[PDB]
Amino acid sequence: SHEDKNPSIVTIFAIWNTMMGTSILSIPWGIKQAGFTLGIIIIVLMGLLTLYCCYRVLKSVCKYYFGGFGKWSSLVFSLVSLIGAMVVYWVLMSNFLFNTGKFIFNTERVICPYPDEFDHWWSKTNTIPFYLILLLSFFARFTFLGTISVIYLIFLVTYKAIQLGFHLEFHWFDSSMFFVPEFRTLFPQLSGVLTLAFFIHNCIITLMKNVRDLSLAYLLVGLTYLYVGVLIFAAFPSPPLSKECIEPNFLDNFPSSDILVFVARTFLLFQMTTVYPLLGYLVRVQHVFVLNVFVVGAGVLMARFYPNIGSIIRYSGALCGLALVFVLPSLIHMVSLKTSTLFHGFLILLGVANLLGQFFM
Amino acid sequence: QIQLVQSGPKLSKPGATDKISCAAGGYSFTDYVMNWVKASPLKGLEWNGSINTSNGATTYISAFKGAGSHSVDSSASTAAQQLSALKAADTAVYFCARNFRGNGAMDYWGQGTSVTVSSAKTTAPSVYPLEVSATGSSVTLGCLVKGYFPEPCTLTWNSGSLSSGVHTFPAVLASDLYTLSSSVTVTSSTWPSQSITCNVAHPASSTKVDKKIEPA
Amino acid sequence: DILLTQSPESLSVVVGFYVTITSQASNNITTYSSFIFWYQQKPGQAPKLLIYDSSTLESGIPGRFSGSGSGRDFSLTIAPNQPACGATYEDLQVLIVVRTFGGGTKLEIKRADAAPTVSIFPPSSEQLTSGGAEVVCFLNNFYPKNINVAWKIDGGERQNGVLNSWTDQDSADSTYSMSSTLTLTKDEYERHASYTCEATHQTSTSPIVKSFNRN
Repeated sequence: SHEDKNPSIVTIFAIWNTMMGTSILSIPWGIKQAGFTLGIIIIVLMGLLTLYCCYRVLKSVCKYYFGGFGKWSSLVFSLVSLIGAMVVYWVLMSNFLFNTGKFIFNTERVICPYPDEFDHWWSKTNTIPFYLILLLSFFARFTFLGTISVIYLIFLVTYKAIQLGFHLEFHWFDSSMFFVPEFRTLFPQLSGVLTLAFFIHNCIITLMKNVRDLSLAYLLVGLTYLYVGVLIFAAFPSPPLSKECIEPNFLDNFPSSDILVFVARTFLLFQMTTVYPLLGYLVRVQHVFVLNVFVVGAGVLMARFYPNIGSIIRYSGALCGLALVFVLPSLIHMVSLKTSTLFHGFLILLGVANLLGQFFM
Repeated sequence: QIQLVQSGPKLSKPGATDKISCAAGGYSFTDYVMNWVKASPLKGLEWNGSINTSNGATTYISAFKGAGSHSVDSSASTAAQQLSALKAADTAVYFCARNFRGNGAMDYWGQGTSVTVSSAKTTAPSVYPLEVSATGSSVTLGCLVKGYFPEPCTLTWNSGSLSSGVHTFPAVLASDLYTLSSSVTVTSSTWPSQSITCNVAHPASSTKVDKKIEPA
Repeated sequence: DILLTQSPESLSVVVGFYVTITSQASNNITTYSSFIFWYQQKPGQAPKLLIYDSSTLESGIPGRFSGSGSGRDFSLTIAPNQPACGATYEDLQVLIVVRTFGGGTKLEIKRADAAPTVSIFPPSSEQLTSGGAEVVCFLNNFYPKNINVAWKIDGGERQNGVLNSWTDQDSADSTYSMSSTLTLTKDEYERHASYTCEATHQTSTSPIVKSFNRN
């Protein structure tokens, strides 16, 4: 899921299911942060840009160009993707467990959650039974739950919008209580999410080991993201509520007991649990269980103090995407050329303004 | 303790403007919406426009686009509404309220600002004590406050100690002047044997006057 | 714009009885749950939120306030009526961009009939020395609201220059009160000796007259 001998058809499907998962949950919040129109433009451009940079990786441990400050540099940012994704897995399993359990303790609504006797909200009650498992892998036997979750999840989103979905108005640069402008100054926040959502570069080399294939793959992936993003942003009941209410996990804009969402949450919980341990084998392959309890400890700590899917994904994606998606594939190519220079520097500059634009707040 | 405290009564001259404030203590200001509402003679409540402070996004009713102007001060956690070029029909009571998106309605309100739109100039009141005219059981004695403008006029008996048996009748206009009266009924045991005073305050003319009720 | 039509206009319920205010909306105010709200407003005081989302009770409100309704028709019910409920009640819709209220319902608590404690007051000398003289006349704590005061100056029913004010219904007594100030000049006040404050009401067929002579 997330970031990381084939007859083209299964190649595209595989690239799709790999990039699909809990990544799709933050798209509505991203559009909201940029404005509707400006967000749609960003999704397309960022789809196209990451495709070029994934092409570039295909044309290339590499990094002999730099050596030392290159071999290590690829590792840290590849580590940023991995350990950063192990954190957001921890948070989302907590929320989904919490609602999956709170549901089974003995609802068509939309909620603007008040930002922060049943004591069922604990991220520690899962570290105890879930930390040894990454010391061991076999968990890849359950990749079908990835599609099952994505299948049911998409079914969920369509069913919802059919029920309540005709609310749009176009305040272009002004604001209304219920509607956000179409062009909002927080447009960088959308870009950061997309970098981590559009990232397979760390493993596209091994994935394509089995180019028309890639273009259809990101197109299918890119169009998959645009669907959910627009339905949830449009169908958000906007005369009664407001589109500023869109939570970074849009399943959190729904109550503790949406049965359909609970099915989706239970499915997402099923899938998500069968994929975290792999990242533990993935992180260490990149001599006690100290590192390996370190990432486990990082998950638990994050969910108890700062649990915003939106901030985490945008910062990590822009960070590891600074190098692994923007500059380095452009540096690899330009040096390998022993008008185009200006274009590729502009790509370098976007990766810079990506990170710097996340600090501007 | 959620508290919304608005501005003081205003006497704006026809064609002028005023700004009404609403200082909010007791909750995180941005986690809620500030609305404004208008109440005009006895019955008739009108929505008036409203603003989500987090994204500064106001939304008005058409009827009031061009009179009301919403704004908020995120540091002072206050809300302000400007009313522009007023007429007689704008003499109303303006309320401030609080909304969370949809999970409710307007739960906590404001005390209310009473705007009086008129050109009659502020005149200060004449307090006359109403002595009793014979007595038997219990004596009601009164106090007549005559000839004042604008209407915020505060009358207490015995500086507030005497809260019971009071009837503070509402004001009426006669020839651009108000008159207010109040009665207090106490026991033949308690008067004239104790001191009873009519305390009148017209903040608008900086008038504070006390008037003791005497037998002649 | 959703037009909300609230009935009754004015309602009278006996103490201890049931009051059923009703609301009807032009359009649909249900989004995924109903978005009408009921409010209470006593005189001179800010509105108070009774029932939100048509049928949910706000923290602190007595359970005697109940709400029902969906879609187009809604009703508010105060199951045991109390004199602290003598107010005007409105309804609010929060669903569409132009928010609208209702006609209002003025609830009057019917209590046992009570007669006025009528008291007459001669002009304060502090006024006669400033010129002018008015005869105030308090009629306090009575029920029902309707009452007639006939100022008579030497018997002659003088109805020119009388000025009245009524109180809203008491939150505890459920009574009303009125002040009739008959204003004259200092000159015209000393042209007559009798000043009577003749008050008629449901309680007495014979008016309750409080009078004085200038000497």
